[PDB]
Amino acid sequence: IYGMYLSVKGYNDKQPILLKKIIEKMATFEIDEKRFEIIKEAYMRSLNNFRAEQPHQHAMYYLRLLMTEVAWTKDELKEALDDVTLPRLKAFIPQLLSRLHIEALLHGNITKQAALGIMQMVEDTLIEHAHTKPLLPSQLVRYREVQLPDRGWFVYQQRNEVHNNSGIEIYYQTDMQSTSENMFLELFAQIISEPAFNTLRTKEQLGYIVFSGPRRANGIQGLRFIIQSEKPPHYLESRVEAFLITMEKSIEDMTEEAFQKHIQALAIRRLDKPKKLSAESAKYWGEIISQQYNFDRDNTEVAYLKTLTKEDIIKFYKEMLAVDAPRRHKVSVHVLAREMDSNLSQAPALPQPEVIQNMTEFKRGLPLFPLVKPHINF
Amino acid sequence: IYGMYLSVKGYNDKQPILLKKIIEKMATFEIDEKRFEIIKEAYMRSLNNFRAEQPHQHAMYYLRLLMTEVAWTKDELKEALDDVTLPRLKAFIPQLLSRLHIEALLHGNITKQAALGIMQMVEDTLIEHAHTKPLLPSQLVRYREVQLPDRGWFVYQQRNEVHNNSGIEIYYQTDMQSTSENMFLELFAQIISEPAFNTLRTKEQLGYIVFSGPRRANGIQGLRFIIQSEKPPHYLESRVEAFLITMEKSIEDMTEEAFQKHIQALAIRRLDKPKKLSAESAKYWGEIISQQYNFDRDNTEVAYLKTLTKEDIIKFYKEMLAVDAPRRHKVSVHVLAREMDSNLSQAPALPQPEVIQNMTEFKRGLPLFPLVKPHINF
Repeated sequence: IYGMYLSVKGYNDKQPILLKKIIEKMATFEIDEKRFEIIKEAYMRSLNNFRAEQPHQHAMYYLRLLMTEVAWTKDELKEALDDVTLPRLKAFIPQLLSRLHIEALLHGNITKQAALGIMQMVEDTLIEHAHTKPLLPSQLVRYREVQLPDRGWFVYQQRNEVHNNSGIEIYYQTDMQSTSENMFLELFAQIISEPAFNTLRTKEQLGYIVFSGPRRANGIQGLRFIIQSEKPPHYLESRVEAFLITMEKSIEDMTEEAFQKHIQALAIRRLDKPKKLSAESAKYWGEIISQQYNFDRDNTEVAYLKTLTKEDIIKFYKEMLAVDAPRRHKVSVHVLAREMDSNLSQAPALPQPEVIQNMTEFKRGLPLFPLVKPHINF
Repeated sequence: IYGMYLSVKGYNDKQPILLKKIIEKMATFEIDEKRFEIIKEAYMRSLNNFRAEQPHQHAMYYLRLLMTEVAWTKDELKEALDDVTLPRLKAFIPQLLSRLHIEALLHGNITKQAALGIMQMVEDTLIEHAHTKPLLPSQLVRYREVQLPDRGWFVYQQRNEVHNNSGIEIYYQTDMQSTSENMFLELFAQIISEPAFNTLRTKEQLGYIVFSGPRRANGIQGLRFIIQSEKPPHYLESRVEAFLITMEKSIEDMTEEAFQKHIQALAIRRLDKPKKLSAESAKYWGEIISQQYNFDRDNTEVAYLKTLTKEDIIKFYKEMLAVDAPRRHKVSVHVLAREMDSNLSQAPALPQPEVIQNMTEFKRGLPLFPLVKPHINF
């Protein structure tokens, strides 16, 4: 959503050979229109075939559409796909390559001047065959995340026409990403990690797909639940809220050694060293595209993690996640089954949900979060 | 900054004649390149000649650049002006006219079907000569205002190379525009209206240009001071803050009939009916481009205004404007004179100001305000 992504992996022997045959082929493309309308026709069916995807996928798709400043829907794309002709496309490629900004990560069996030579070689090819010039720092803007209001609840509802199962995602937006907030969320997700699966699937049997954990997008985070079921999403709503009260009571009542047992677990899971080369490259690149550049993130935040106590988490819950928390930011996506209308702990009474009817007007009413400050000043 | 603005005024007799000779000339332009490089060369000097504008104008120019989500500077424009060639320009005009959204206000000696005929005539000309199609509702986005943090102070400083005087604007960002907040600000500005001129110019003689009043941009508002002087802006800073403590003490000590005398004044000033036709058209268009569509704004907010009392304003001051207010959002622009470095009431001790070094990184760190909800649902 910011341009193009190029990744080359493997033996470093003949990488400079393949890299050029990619770049100068990229800068000098000569479109075979026979192929063009075949690929396009495939793209047409590709966008149309999203109707047959899983209900729990439709939920994740809509939430990302809601919380992003700018995002085009599948319908809007295939609507504008008929407007895509060959001359308009080949008037676009040099226009795209006219002004670029390249941020690269070269990792492995290469020296410093080897890497500098690889990059300088890429530019000289684009500068020659595309006459590429640099972008302004002003034009390097990245999209932000929609900031939810305190004590609020929004519900976006659609219907999967193909699958006879329902889907739901419940995003509890917490705060901007920081060492304090991250380990607050990650530890809480660590503690509710097994009980979420045990309570919602093993015991209540809502559905085969039951997921719990942190959500991270555009520098902002929060706690999310994902369930695919045959029960209506509004019932899945209640059982999760009933489970969240079950969790908080399980925290106040667990031993300090039980709580510390969870801290060490999370620490071990996040200090686990990469085994493959690409495995290590992924983490660095993850700190680069997110533009936080926290390369020593794991050491810093695990050290902070071990300083947390029970009431540090409890206080975090009552403020950010509780059913009557002052800073509760909740948004839900309800994907209905193909044919749907409209022993247990008791779910709390929920506030009346604001129903999102139009996504564009939804975004306009709410503030946009800040962008996370880079760890290194340039 | 959102496209083009077309206004036709005068006798309604031969307006449809001129309007078409504008539109179809607009849709069918045939650039004389002789003229093109003359106009361009004039544009070159136009952008360069901003260096010789008044210091108080440079202040207003920078603040608008700071608080807007997207805004290109004079330097960035004339930098990209050399990249503007004739073929690139005539590849831009149909690209621009390819997809448009037209929102119009037709006011005066015309009937309903006369107005519908005027608009339908404009479209059929663009649809024919430019093949214009409609824009998506998703693409109708308008820029927001940078949201300042509580108890904060930012200072952007530059230097006017030509004028031997300094300039300063002090924006006290208050809140999003609403009936409550607007009349809070407008009444306070009404009360400090004369004393600002009397204290800062008549008595202290800081400069000939001394302005006070509300600032409105992108749906957000606040109180602003503008002073051109030969004193350094940091001294102008102190004298305004010293004046603001002088004002609050003047409010608590003024009679209820003195306060009510101010309410009626503001009411009379804002109930004043337009005398000219274009004068009335301006207000409607002002509610249209701002997309609040509050056509009955004056009656609603004056009625609310008369319900306000002294402590309604005092409480507003201590919360939003006071030197130690919890929700003080302050940003200052300091334009230095050509040659500058780095009996009175006593100015309060000011917090240490965060100096904006780069505007792009300034905006990224702060949230973006919501967009004001339209008074009418479509």
